[PDB]
Amino acid sequence: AKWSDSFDERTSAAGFVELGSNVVKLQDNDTLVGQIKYPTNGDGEVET
Amino acid sequence: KDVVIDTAQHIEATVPLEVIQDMKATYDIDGVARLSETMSQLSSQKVD
Repeated sequence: AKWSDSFDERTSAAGFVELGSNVVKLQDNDTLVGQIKYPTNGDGEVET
Repeated sequence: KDVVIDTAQHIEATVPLEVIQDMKATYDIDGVARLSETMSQLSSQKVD
């Protein structure tokens, strides 16, 4: 997924987050809830 | 934590009578056997 202030860790610009260990799934046949912490900046390691 | 079992891919093979007859006549290879084991050893290699 990609936010509007995101950081890639793959490139070093505003890109997608290759999110792992928080991949969201079909919980009971329709629900798709998820609590995601994405890295805002790689240098100062800020996250949101 | 939840476990969901997917539906799988259909490994299929057509058996025409215009194909199984002559290919068993000339080269004496089987149609219902060489395609069944090809299917069985493709789906067996697909899991690993």
